[PDB]
Amino acid sequence: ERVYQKKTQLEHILLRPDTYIGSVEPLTQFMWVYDEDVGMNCREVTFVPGLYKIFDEILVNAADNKQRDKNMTCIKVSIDPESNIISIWNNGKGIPVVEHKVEKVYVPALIFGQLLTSSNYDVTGGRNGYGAKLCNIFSTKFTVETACKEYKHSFKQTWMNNMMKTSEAKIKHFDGEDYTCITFQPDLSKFKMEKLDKDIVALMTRRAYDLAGSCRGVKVMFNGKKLPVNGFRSYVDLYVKDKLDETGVALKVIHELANERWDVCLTLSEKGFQQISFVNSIATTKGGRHVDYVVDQVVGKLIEVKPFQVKNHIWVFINCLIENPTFDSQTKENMTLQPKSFGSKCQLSEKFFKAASNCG
Amino acid sequence: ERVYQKKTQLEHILLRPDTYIGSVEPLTQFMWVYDEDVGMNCREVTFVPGLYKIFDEILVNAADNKQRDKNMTCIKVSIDPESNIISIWNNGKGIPVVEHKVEKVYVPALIFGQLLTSSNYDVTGGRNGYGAKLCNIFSTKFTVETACKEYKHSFKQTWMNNMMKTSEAKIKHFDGEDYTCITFQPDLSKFKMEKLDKDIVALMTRRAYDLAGSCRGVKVMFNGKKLPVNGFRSYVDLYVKDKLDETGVALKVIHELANERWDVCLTLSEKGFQQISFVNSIATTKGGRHVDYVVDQVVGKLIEVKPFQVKNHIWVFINCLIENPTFDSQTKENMTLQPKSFGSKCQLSEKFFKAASNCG
Ligand SMILES: Nc1ncnc2c1ncn2[C@@H]1O[C@H](COP(=O)(O)OP(=O)(O)O)[C@@H](O)[C@H]1O
Ligand SMILES: Nc1ncnc2c1ncn2[C@@H]1O[C@H](COP(=O)(O)OP(=O)(O)O)[C@@H](O)[C@H]1O
Ligand SMILES: [Mg+2]
Ligand SMILES: [Mg+2]
Repeated sequence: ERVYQKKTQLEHILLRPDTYIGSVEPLTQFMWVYDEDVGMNCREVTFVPGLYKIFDEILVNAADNKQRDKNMTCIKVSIDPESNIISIWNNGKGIPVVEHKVEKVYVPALIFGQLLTSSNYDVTGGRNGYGAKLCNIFSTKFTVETACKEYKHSFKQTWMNNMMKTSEAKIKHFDGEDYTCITFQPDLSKFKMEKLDKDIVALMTRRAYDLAGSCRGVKVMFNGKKLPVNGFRSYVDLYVKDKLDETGVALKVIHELANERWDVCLTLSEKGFQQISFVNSIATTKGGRHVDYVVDQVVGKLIEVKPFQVKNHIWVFINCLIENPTFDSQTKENMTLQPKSFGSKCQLSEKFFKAASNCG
Repeated sequence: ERVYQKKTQLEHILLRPDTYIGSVEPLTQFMWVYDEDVGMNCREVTFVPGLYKIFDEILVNAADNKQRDKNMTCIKVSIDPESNIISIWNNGKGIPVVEHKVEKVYVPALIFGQLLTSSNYDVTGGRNGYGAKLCNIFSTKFTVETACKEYKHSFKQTWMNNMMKTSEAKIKHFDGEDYTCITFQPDLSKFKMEKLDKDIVALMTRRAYDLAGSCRGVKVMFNGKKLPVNGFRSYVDLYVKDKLDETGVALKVIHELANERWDVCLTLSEKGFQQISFVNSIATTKGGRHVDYVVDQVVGKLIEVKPFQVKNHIWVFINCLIENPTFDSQTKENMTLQPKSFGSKCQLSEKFFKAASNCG
């Protein structure tokens, strides 16, 4: 009665945040971040993993639209801590503003407003069709505007109090250029925070750079300002800038775009195996089977001393594209799909291995 | 239309197994297992993490009933690979066989047959109210019998084809002793297996010992046979049996039951920091904040050489009880709750630290 209960999905996510967005409790560790005044750096940061995940969900959704429509050119990220607002703007193709014939609602409502809703069910980050709704549910306020020329209409609706309230949809006729814009005020009470502080903002800032880094052919703007990153190699520069090798010489980097789904720089490590890596624009900070795949080859080749001893002098950077990825966790820092399932190959030329001989 | 879709919860779990039970793909690593002929040993094992999780769900549910009713004395685990059947029997209090007034179904149906159903919503392993249903959904066949004297009835129902079919409930009047018995034939096609092989059976076998180890005041029988484990210390013996120290002498173990929720043995390690540990009878093989809590103290004390250097000569075994645990993953190998949230303290006497001086 009171003992034996059944929860709604909504009620349940609220009852079991952990289970959906990750820990809603503080976690302190060394992380790569973009601080305002220093830029890219590795330091002890303290933040709530579940806060990072509602943001990264929305930012990855923009990234995915580029794989959906390659005519997409730009993403604007804006973070206003004092007002507690975050907004993510992309162009290319919007979301059809049309009544969905089966579910009898406008498609943007359906996919931002109801659970288990995705265009990716039947090489995005998106797959499970929670994500947007999770952000919505962990926001005091959550606004969707989208406009799709092909369907001749623009859409705008606002949800409130963790997706429990909602304005009706504002629907107008539209012939402009497509955009989707997601604006949310996360619910800081659920993460036990006053404000978005230096630590979460520097992490969030790092994801916009990551996206410049990860997402081919898309300008990224942070707070109205273009990010000077064009190419994976220039993103990697952010990290290797004023790194020293053993002889007080700055690090050589080796680049090879192996094909459109594998993009790889390599260099020396002087504090053991490290890795920066992305699958479908998602920062796999713990790593994955995609990292293992690649490293294998390299260790494999280099040797021509056990493998593991060489892993300790490598710093690998991978931007890759994988069909239907899986992960250890809800914050996805490690990616668990098998190589025989990735849907593409990484084959690195001799040139790369030979260039690679010639740093430490 | 075809593009923008909404899945049922059922459809979705089937569509996204990974997301619920973990990888449904082979994973190979060194693991602790009970092989038939050697007993407890650490070796490269290959198995499907999602197979282990439907089993461990049911076996943990029995363990939890002991915290629900301490008059529970016994759990029978039976694994029949040739027939593809597994059955888990416990006594103590059954499940009320009564129509649930709100949901208008017998309670056992509701809690084994519908999702987001739990008696733990408002110090079990159970919390999220998926688990049983997940097992049901990854079984070609799944049978529940329960009997609760207080409600004057016994219950029996069978589900089939991943919880898509079901006999009506067999309901009879009952005045005997309470039992709950869960019998399932996992769906091997979803894990891409022919049979349950040596590797999954030795893992499953190890969990029954773990339960003898973890679960105070409950006999455990594997395949009709009592397990000679009474006490945490005797379980620990399984691992330290014919271990050597540095001078070819078998390992000393130090025991302290700090209180009813912390139970701790310690010894030497000669292949670096290791840990065997349980929260609410769940094998946290990766570890957790509960492991960190304890180790802290010990390192802390011992020193009276950096902390980390001592971690490399410890082998810690923890059986603990935690209020409302969280985990990195769906297979729960690491547990993520903060110490200030555990709901109890571990304070170890001087005797323990002083005894602990006197091995390596
Ligand atoms: N920025 C965006 N541009 C276009 N469509 C989007 C965008 N964000 C979300 N969507 C659509 O709404 C759906 C729901 O997003 P989400 O909840 O993340 O599901 P998924 O895990 O499939 O990404 C997506 O599958 C996608 O079709
Ligand atoms: N062996 C058992 N004995 C008694 N009740 C059980 C048993 N197994 C499951 N139940 C009940 O059915 C519910 C559903 O089990 P499960 O799906 O694991 O939910 P939970 O995560 O709460 O354990 C449990 O909350 C518990 O109340
Ligand atoms: Mg998404
Ligand atoms: Mg359970």
